[PDB]
Amino acid sequence: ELYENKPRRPYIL
Repeated sequence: ELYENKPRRPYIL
Protein backbone atom coordinates (compact mmCIF):
# COMPACT_ATOMS: atom_id res chain seq x y z
CA GLU A 1 0.00 0.00 0.00
CA LEU A 2 2.24 2.79 1.30
CA TYR A 3 5.62 3.27 -0.37
CA GLU A 4 8.39 2.00 1.92
CA ASN A 5 12.07 2.99 1.83
CA LYS A 6 13.78 0.99 -0.91
CA PRO A 7 17.27 -0.52 -0.37
CA ARG A 8 19.41 -0.98 -3.46
CA ARG A 9 17.77 -1.92 -6.76
CA PRO A 10 14.59 -3.91 -5.84
CA TYR A 11 14.45 -5.89 -9.08
CA ILE A 12 14.80 -3.22 -11.76
CA LEU A 13 17.47 -3.34 -14.47
